Amino acid sequence: NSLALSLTADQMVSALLDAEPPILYSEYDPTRPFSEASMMGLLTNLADRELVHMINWAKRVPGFVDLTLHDQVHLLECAWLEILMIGLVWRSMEHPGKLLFAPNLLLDRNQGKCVEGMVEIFDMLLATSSRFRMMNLQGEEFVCLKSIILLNSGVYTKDHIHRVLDKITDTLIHLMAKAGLTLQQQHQRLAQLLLILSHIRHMSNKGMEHLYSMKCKNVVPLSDLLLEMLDAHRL
Amino acid sequence: SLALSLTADQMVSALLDAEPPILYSEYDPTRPFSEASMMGLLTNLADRELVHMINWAKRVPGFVDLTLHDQVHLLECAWLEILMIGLVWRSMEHPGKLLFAPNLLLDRNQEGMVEIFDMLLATSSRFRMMNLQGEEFVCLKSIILLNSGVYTFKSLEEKDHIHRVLDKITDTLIHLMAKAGLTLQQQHQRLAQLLLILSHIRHMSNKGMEHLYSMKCKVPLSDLLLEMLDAHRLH
Amino acid sequence: HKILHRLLQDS
Amino acid sequence: HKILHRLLQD
Ligand SMILES: OCCC1CCC(=C(c2ccc(O)cc2)c2ccc(O)cc2)CC1
Ligand SMILES: OCCC1CCC(=C(c2ccc(O)cc2)c2ccc(O)cc2)CC1
Repeated sequence: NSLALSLTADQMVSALLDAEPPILYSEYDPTRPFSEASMMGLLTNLADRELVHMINWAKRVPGFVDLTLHDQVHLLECAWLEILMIGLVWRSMEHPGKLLFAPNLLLDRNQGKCVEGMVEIFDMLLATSSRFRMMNLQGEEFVCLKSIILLNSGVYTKDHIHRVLDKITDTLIHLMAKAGLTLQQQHQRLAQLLLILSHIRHMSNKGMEHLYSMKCKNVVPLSDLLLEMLDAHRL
Repeated sequence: SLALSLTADQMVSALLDAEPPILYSEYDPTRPFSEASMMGLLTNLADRELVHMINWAKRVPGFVDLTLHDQVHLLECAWLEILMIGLVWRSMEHPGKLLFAPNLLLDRNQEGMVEIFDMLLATSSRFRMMNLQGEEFVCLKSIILLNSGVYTFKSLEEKDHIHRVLDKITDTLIHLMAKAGLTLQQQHQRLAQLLLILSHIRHMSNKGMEHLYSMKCKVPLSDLLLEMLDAHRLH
Repeated sequence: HKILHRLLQDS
Repeated sequence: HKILHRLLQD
């Protein structure tokens, strides 16, 4: 039996907010990366450090620690790029037309063409951020969405996880009802948020596809952790 | 528009009557079975299915209000997703098997494509456990069509009109569930459960797409399938 | 142009 | 053996 189910909606929210990883900085230097080498250099370094925080964040997600070590590994291997991206999209909300990878690393579409083969992915990230903006996505909602991504993305490849997912659904509704939304607005907004998760998955798939391409591996040396997270998606 | 004036029952009725037929494959039990031969049959089947899908899309409320370029983009983005959810729907009452066609019922046995098979199997069993209704299924499939390529396209109220139709389909889903006697909590939970599956659908499509334009460079692909596959161009 | 474009057009 | 294996324990 898990403790996650016995939590209230407000308790679920507080736990997720308190588990939030910090916003990390990129390596400094006035840089202004205008080559895929330096650009990917900064991104992979940042991603590697974020991954360490994500792993410990996941352990504080209610219900996750109740899983076996193997199931925990699977879910993280499956969802890590999705989780990185929705975090990026979240940070970039108050910066339209720009992606805030780090407070000292704010990039526009022009710089996003330096990597290339992925400028569509850059545009998709911008589009998702703009979508969050117009929906006025709240922090309490964001941490629920990120939790859902962690538990759902590899839930197949079992009643426990689905029971926790239902709990987060109850939590999401609880937040909207607290915001004064009517019943129709509640299930409409719930749907709108969850459909974006399909787009999150798509960006991860396409994003992954480029990242574990042999050419992109050779651009800049990747960490052993980042490599093992990539190899988990090997085709 | 006219789709925005449709009641819930009118929406279901419209989607139901727009349903494409179950096509047969050219499978012969006497003929030797193998991969590539199997992929040849599925390619031929999908190609004929696409023609019915295109004309099905025209009957999806709000789709013909879109510009021709936008219609093309949505189908290019979602065609494999739509095929797969249809496949998953067909295979619900066949545990451990995928019903590609009434004359083509295959189990796991008959490595990367094997995992795609298992994911499709897992999705089908998920629908079975939830006891997905036909009315719910046609709503989900329509959601995929409108949502999958909505963030991958001035001025375009096109995106705004799509979101309004998507909201209407959400209202329709909720209406169906409330008619089934489900409590409000059960309605929101089931709605979330359905939409989360759409994320897995997207995942399977992306992985399937990868294998399809990997073997294209090597089974013959039909002229339409090649064009649909080319839309997902990036390496 | 494309086949999909043609089929979507055919009245 | 995986790095993720180790990191999830500590
Ligand atoms: O064209 C844009 C290139 C993409 C490459 C993938 C990507 C990355 C990313 C880039 C490289 C890598 O090894 C892992 C992830 C990203 C980095 C930090 C984040 O907080 C979120 C995502 C985002 C952008
Ligand atoms: O087991 C791996 C085989 C998968 C390959 C992709 C796939 C296919 C598919 C197979 C080949 C192709 O060219 C396009 C799609 C599929 C065919 C008909 C449907 O109604 C739905 C899907 C489904 C199964």
